[PDB]
Amino acid sequence: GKKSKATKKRLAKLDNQNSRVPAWVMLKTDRRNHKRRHWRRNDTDE
Amino acid sequence: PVYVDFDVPADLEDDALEALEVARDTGAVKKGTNETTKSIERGSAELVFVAEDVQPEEIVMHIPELADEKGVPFIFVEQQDDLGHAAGLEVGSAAAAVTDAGEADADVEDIADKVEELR
Amino acid sequence: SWDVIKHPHVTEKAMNDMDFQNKLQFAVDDRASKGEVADAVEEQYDVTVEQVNTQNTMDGEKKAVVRLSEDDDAQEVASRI
Amino acid sequence: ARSAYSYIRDAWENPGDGQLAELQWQRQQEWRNEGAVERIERPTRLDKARSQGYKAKQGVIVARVSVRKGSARKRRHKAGRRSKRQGVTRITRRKDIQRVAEERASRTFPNLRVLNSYSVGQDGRQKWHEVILIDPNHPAIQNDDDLSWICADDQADRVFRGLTGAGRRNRGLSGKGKGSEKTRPSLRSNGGKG
Amino acid sequence: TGAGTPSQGKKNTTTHTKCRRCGEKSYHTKKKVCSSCGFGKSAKRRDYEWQSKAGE
Amino acid sequence: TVLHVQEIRDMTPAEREAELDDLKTELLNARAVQAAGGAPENPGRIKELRKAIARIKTIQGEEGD
RNA sequence: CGCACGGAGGCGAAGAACCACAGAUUUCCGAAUGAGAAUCUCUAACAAUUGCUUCGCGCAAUGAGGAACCCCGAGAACUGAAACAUCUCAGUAUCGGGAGGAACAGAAAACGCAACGUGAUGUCGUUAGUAACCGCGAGUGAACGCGAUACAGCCCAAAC
RNA sequence: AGCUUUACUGCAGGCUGUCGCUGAG
Ligand SMILES: [Cl-]
Ligand SMILES: [Cl-]
Ligand SMILES: [K+]
Ligand SMILES: [Mg+2]
Ligand SMILES: [Mg+2]
Ligand SMILES: [Mg+2]
Ligand SMILES: [Mg+2]
Ligand SMILES: [Mg+2]
Ligand SMILES: [Mg+2]
Ligand SMILES: [Mg+2]
Ligand SMILES: [Mg+2]
Ligand SMILES: [Mg+2]
Ligand SMILES: [Mg+2]
Ligand SMILES: [Mg+2]
Ligand code: NA
Ligand code: NA
Ligand code: NA
Ligand code: NA
Ligand code: NA
Ligand code: NA
Ligand code: NA
Ligand code: NA
Ligand code: NA
Ligand code: NA
Ligand code: NA
Repeated sequence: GKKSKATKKRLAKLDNQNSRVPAWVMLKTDRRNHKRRHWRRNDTDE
Repeated sequence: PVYVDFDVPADLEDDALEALEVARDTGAVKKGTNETTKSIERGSAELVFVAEDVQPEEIVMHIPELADEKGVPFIFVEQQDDLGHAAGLEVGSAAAAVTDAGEADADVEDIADKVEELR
Repeated sequence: SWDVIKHPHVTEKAMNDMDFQNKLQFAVDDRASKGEVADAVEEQYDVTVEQVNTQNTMDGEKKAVVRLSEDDDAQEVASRI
Repeated sequence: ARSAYSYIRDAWENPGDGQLAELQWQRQQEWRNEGAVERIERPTRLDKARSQGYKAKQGVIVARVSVRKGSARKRRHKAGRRSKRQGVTRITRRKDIQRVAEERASRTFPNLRVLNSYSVGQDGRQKWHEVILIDPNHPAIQNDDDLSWICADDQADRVFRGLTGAGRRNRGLSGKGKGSEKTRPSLRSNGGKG
Repeated sequence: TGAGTPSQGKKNTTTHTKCRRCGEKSYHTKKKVCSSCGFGKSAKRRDYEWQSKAGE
Repeated sequence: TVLHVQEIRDMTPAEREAELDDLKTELLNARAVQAAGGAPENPGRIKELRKAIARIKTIQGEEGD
């Protein structure tokens, strides 16, 4: 499929939101990403 | 159109408007249908003018028959802004009336007479 | 208002283009055209831009590969920052 | 003495006789070839207009609107309906044509507000009404002691909420006593039973 | 052919997409109308009373 | 901080702009250093450069440039 | 130096943090309005409909939103009647159009305890499940008045 | 509930008279 520049920005953001919770945030909060998506198991919008 | 039963020859109309201009500067005139109407009714009317380019025609329809059942003479004019200008207004006038002319009594007379003949 | 040049894109591949093709890579605002990327660069670093190739990255930003003229040296320019 | 106006009025008490008759037979020919809403520079019924609030001044507008004659243009039911609700032919709408006319006009002039309206005849298949609208924003009106009331925010879309004169008559608000139990202060407050 | 699993295989068409107006993935790219907010069909936002219990 | 409001208003329309372009360049060179994972950072200031630029722009508006 | 207690660093007696009011900034799509478009793009823009008009988008208006409330239109069926058609559910659900902080109503072509009486309008209590309707079945159902709340009365058309 | 018909009751539709549009001899 041919993605547009806007679609691409979104897919981009989705990839980023798909990162772990930084190591330090654990310490900084005396101690989980509820939005971890998988390319196979899950399904983005559009 | 619906209230016009005779066509006033250009020349005749020119004369009439002339008399009107002097009638305003020598005697008295009423400008505006309502005022004209009250002249024909109060009898104080000598010669009344009615435009042919009036829309709605309702505004003037009554003049002809009213004037007749009052012996008051009346004449038609083509333009509406001409009768108005003649009467001395910067606007137009659907109908005006000559309340006691002035140094025109002679002309107005003949005009009234010329019209009668124009049946 | 938005500025054209965001920052230098420093990665091994970007180095090769610098040490071998006299090319500097930058992260630029995605509303920027090649011609703008060119000017902005010539103005901020005082050099002569020969050609500018762009790419809208999967990172949400636009990457520009800028080749300087033979008079200028990419390595030297880059080094001062 | 009688007013000039009084004659216009007296002539329209019988739009089928006299000059007015001949007049209508003519105008309608032109009207039948005009659009749904036609702004007109001068009221066809001066006495009525002025009587209804008209006024030869800036911000006052008039337009003639034509609406089809007859009952409701209703579609027959496409699901279960008891004999009572299976009608189509005899059903009529609860807003009279004049009120339909006022609305089509007001929609044509989004910035204006309906002041009033009056009938100007009908042929075999349609009725014409002339609607008087007002520019609530023109200073010529914001300063008129006889019309500036229409400028208040709460007079916005007054026709669509039935605040017009034809609106209030159609809402059964004419009587102040017997028979108006389900109408005043409002149809809706009375559980829609008027 | 089974209307089940075997007919699922041809489903590679795109219809509903992210909506420029409401952000929901309900913009039918073939109809150019949002099934959620009505974008493309109505200037006013799509909303019905039946989206909640009558007395609420 | 190292830069204050008065000091910004004392400047002339020409002086602020010069100070602005100055800061912008410092900011850009800081980001570039960060782009290279450069650790000689002093994080507290890349933060300042932004607030400063805000201030000079805020004052520019107030003063009429 | 947000939630957020890390690491590094920084800001604050030039009175920071923090709070109140006012102001600056305020990307793109969005009523979305130059034109097109799944938030991007293409070459000056109140698009569209209107009012005024220097008849030039020059000056203005409308659009969309909002928890319900409010006003104007369109208008079911399950159900009840131990079936069912009028009736009932109900002018309810739902749909179309629109206003405001409230709406609507409102200074009698009223009432009609019939009077030598009351005196704009909403609303509350009552009048009353009364009068009235109804396969006179099931069911449906006011008003005047009264006691209260709050009170407020005016402007045109025409005659001249 | 779907379906049928000279089941009960109605509703569209078709045909037809009448009124309006509608006027002169
Ligand atoms: Cl309105
Ligand atoms: Cl009483
Ligand atoms: K039923
Ligand atoms: Mg990654
Ligand atoms: Mg490319
Ligand atoms: Mg109420
Ligand atoms: Mg199937
Ligand atoms: Mg656009
Ligand atoms: Mg039953
Ligand atoms: Mg029974
Ligand atoms: Mg009932
Ligand atoms: Mg009563
Ligand atoms: Mg007065
Ligand atoms: Mg059955
Ligand atoms: Na997937
Ligand atoms: Na970056
Ligand atoms: Na309007
Ligand atoms: Na009723
Ligand atoms: Na803001
Ligand atoms: Na506008
Ligand atoms: Na214009
Ligand atoms: Na039963
Ligand atoms: Na049954
Ligand atoms: Na019954
Ligand atoms: Na069945």
